[PDB]
Amino acid sequence: PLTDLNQLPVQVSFEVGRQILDWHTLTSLEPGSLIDLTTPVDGEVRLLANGRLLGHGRLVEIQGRLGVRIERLTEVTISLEVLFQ
Amino acid sequence: PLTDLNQLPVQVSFEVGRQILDWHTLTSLEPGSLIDLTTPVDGEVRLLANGRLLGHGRLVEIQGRLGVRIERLTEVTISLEVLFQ
Repeated sequence: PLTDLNQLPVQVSFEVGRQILDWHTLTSLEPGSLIDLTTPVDGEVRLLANGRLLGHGRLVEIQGRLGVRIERLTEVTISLEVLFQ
Repeated sequence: PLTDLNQLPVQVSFEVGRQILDWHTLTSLEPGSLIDLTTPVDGEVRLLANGRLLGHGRLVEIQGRLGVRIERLTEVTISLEVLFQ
């Protein structure tokens, strides 16, 4: 139990791409296959929390480490499961 | 009028970086905020098929464009829907 619920861990994804693939395409994927996202290398990023949209950001590079700069945020209702002592 | 199930669409998404921010961190987010994704500039990409983990890959930059090179595929049950005629 957390004395402070603000410490609660939220699952957050950074989505760099989305594509509709048909079963045949999926099925012919293998280690080594290259998927072209077709979008810029300093690309848009959707921030998701539990699969739901939180805002948008832009990939940036910092000393060989990848990061994201937040550009906009949106309001959204996050579900949390909390353990009572 | 889909009569070949091998052509059924699947929504694939590509995700990079950590999957956990606490609430202090999410509530402090604003435009301009920077987030370290806890991965190198290449780094882990997760492939999701309709939101379920389908495999893992690496971000690559092919000719100024973002791509994903597949490294591994995981077994998973995908839910599809067809209109019978």
